[PDB]
Amino acid sequence: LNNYLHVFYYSWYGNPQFDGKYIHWNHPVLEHWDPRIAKNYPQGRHNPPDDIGSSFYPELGSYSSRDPSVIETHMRQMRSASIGVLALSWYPPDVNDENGEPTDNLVPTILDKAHKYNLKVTFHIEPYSNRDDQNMYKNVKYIIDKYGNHPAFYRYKTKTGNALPMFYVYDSYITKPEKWANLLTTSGSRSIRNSPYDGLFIALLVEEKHKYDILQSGFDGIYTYFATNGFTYGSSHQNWASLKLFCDKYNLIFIPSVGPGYIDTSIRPWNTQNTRNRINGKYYEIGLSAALQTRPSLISITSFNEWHEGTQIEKAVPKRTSNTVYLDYRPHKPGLYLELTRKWSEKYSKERATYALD
Ligand SMILES: OC[C@H]1O[C@H](O[C@H]2[C@@H](O)[C@H](O)[C@@H](CO)O[C@@H]2O)[C@@H](O)[C@@H](O)[C@@H]1O
Ligand SMILES: OC[C@H]1CNC[C@@H](O[C@H]2O[C@H](CO)[C@@H](O)[C@H](O)[C@H]2O)[C@@H]1O
Ligand SMILES: [Mg+2]
Repeated sequence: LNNYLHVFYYSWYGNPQFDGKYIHWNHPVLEHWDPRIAKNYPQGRHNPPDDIGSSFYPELGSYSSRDPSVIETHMRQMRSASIGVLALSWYPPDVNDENGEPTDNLVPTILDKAHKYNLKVTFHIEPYSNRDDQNMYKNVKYIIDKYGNHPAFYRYKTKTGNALPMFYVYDSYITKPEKWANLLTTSGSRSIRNSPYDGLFIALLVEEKHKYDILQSGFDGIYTYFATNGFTYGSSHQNWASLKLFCDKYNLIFIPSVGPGYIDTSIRPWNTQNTRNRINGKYYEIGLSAALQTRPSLISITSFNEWHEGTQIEKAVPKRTSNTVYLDYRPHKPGLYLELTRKWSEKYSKERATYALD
């Protein structure tokens, strides 16, 4: 199991049988900012189970994230891909993404199932409204006190035997560096540095200029998230050598994010510019290769199951309805991306063993 390979995981899917209604599968079409443009595209919520807010269709159907057999299947798949860690999309208790319901209540269950498969769970902190240094302090504390003693709680284990929580902070650039510095610098007014609540905070780099903001904020690392090559400076793998060099100079953990493709046009029909064909696994393999070449301390995978954005490596199956032919992994099997991950994970694991100065 490769503990240096992290995958972005989403627990926001629901169905009537487990949640009392569809959640996320019935995603609305997101309106373009200009309503003159939006009026020429589809509108309203998708209608599961045959019409979902994805360009692909899961082997598990319009599943519930809260179904314990679904969680087990997911853990099996990640273990068989040789992924050691899932980075769980997270909102604070009683808060949720704008298209979903609260998910913090499910964390204990996900931890238990992860433990069953020797997997670890870290946290991908989403941009909840009014997220700032004050409430991030409280949420970090909350996460560590509540889940920190679970044996599947992820900690980056240094060779020195220190073991630090990790937090990926999505769209961290929304909060000013002077606010972050309150939490993340040694002498910030509400610093968690050197407290029992210390950890490795990874910032999302979008634009090149964010490099500098990230230094000023006191983050420990950078990640790039987006699966589309060319969408941002960070998501373009031509720039990963430079980011790696920068991170090395400044003692930051570089975590490039690699994806198998992208397509979100079931929910963002205006966003065809960022669509990337999977090329029967070759897009993913080019990403994985480009990441391995930078000799990174960790690699992240976008994603296990962001089905709206078509970046999932979770098992997908052919499906045709009266008006839709879903995308799929034909001519390969539903486990294609799991197999390709296992291959590159073992390369990365063997190569990463020879990075060390000792
Ligand atoms: O606009 C489409 C775009 O939206 C989402 O990402 C948003 C935000 O979270 C990102 O930080 C910035 C990066 O420039 O872009 C958007 O504002 C994603 O769903 C993305 O894949 C999509 O293309
Ligand atoms: O986890 C980081 C990031 C990944 N992409 C989706 C982002 O959420 C946003 O878009 C989805 C649809 O793709 C919506 O369902 C969410 O409400 C919205 O916040 C997510 O933050
Ligand atoms: Mg060091």
